[PDB]
Formats: sequence, structure tokens, C-alpha cells
Amino acid sequence: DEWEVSREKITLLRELGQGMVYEGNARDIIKGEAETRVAVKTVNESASLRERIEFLNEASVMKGFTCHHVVRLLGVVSKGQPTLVVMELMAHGDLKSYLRSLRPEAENNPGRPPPTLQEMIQMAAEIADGMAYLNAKKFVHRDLAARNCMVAHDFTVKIGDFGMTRDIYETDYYRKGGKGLLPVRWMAPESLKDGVFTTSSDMWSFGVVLWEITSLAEQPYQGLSNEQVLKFVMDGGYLDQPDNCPERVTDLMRMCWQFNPNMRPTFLEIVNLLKDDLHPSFPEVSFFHSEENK
Amino acid sequence: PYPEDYGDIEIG
Ligand SMILES: Nc1ncnc2c1ncn2[C@@H]1O[C@H](COP(=O)(O)OP(=O)(O)OP(=O)(O)O)[C@@H](O)[C@H]1O
Ligand SMILES: [Mg+2]
Repeated sequence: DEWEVSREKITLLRELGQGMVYEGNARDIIKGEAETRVAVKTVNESASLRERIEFLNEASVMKGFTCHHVVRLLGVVSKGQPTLVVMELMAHGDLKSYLRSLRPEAENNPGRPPPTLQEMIQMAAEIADGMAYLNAKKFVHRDLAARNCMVAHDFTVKIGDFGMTRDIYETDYYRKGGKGLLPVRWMAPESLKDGVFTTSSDMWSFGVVLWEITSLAEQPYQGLSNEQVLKFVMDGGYLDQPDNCPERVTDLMRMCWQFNPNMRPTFLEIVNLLKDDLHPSFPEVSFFHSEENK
Repeated sequence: PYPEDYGDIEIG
């Protein structure tokens, strides 16, 4: 295990978010830093066997990823117990919490204004870039949502939470019909109907993330139950535009919610569309502009 | 967290 870290090197400092995720200190985990502030994901004591398997699969999946716009795995403590999954600390947490913090009357308002158009475009491009990388690696995410995007110290947004991520190298799709605890308000109609997941169904969720950004993470299809959303979306229903939502973002959103998955854009197309409206560091860090995007 | 962001439904 090239990913193995000595347990004595990890110190837990506080709880970040409920398996408990912790903020920790890790000594000698990153070259050139004697000690690094990290996030540490662990498994509940009462986690079912399915949950324990999925947690280990999630950690394993992360080992293959290297992208500025994807949350970095730093190491694994797997000798003895319990298993610690060590990753890049995202100083501003998840995008859903962050966005809700930016509401005018939010108790925890950080005293910074809500996102500008440029900032929303930057977020979009970063999320789409991370997803383009994921897709090129032949994985489908399956749970793309603001709550699973993370915000760095410099407000860079990165894809996280790979709990539902599946390898699609052989066929370009993952199919799982049946009953599950599922992110219904984020799911494509063909996923709901046929149980099929593809990069195009991740694109539907991307549309919902855009909607989250411009609504400051309102709940999608508010007033509708889970079972009504299921019916509504399968029947060709989609979300209405948020108040004062910029037209350019609306246009994108609608393209993401084409009923026919074949008609939705790809993640490379999203980045390409936005590429001239981004911070100058973007081509230095993006998968899009990288030699790997071949 | 956001447990309300998931519900028990059937797909497929
Ligand atoms: N690397 C990180 N840095 C900072 N905060 C994090 C990090 N990972 C998670 N968090 C915080 O904790 C919350 C839960 O994390 P995450 O979504 O990865 O766990 P989960 O929802 O239990 O995952 P799963 O869907 O696999 O069960 C996030 O929404 C975020 O606020
Ligand atoms: Mg999550």
C-alpha cells in the first residue's frame, strides 16, 4: 500500500460533518509540510455490511483520481482499527452549506456578498471540469449535487463524495433497477424509469447544481414529495427558473434537462462554452486544457 | 447533513 499512513501521524481535532468526517492534523503526509490540516472520513460502529463495503470501495475509487477539480485522497490508515480515509481539507465545506450561508438573512452569513455571475460561471466550469475528468476516467458519479461539491480556501469548487460512483469502462452505463434510498430530486428521467446511469444522467444533475447555485441551494421541487417528483420528472417535468436567475445560466440548465439523454451537452462542451470567461489560472490547472484531455 | 436529499423510491 503506497497509500498507507502511520496512525500515530493522524490527530483528530473536531467533527466536520456527520460515518463521522473529522478535521484532523496529519504529520508528514504531504512532501514539504511537516504537518497538514486534513479531513478524515471514518465508518460508524453500527454501519451495516453494505455500508462498510461501500466506504472501502469509495476510498479505493479515489486512489485513481488526480485532478485539481476533484477532492484529493492523501492516504489511508488501514493497519489495525478503525480505517481512516485521509483527504484534502476543503476549508469552506460543501457547496450546499456554503451557498445557504450566502443568503441575506442566514445566521452564519460570512459577511461576503452572494455569488456574482463571474463567480457562478467559474464554479460551473470547475464542477464541469472535474466531471469531464471523471467521465474520461470512465466513472459515472450518480450523486452530483451541491452537497457533494466542496469549496476550498480559495473558493475553488471540487467534486467530492464518490459513494455512488461506478466504473463504466466496459459499457458506458451502470444499471441498477429496484428500490433504494436515492437522490430523487437530482435524478434524470431515464434513471428513474430504466434505472440507468450515464454521463448524460450526471449532466441532468449538473443542471440541478446550476439551479442550486442560482437559487442559493433551495430545495428542488419544493411542495412536492419524493414520489411526486418521481412521477413529475418521468413525465417530462423540470424545475422553474429561480428569481433573478441570469439568462445565460437558465439557457444552460434547460440544455441539461433535455428529456432525451442523447440531446444533453457533454461536460467537455460545458467547459468549452465557458473557457473564455474564466480566471487566468484555469488552463494551468484544468483537465480540459491538460495533455490528458486527448 | 442533508438526509432529506434522499428518499426511498423504486427505479427501473
Ligand atoms: N474533504 C472535505 N473537506 C471539508 N469538508 C468535508 C470534506 N468531505 C466532507 N466534508 C463535509 O462533510 C459533509 C459530508 O461529506 P460527504 O458528502 O463526503 O459524506 P457522506 O454524505 O456521508 O458520503 P456518502 O454519500 O458516501 O455516504 C459534506 O457535505 C461537507 O460539508
Ligand atoms: Mg454526501
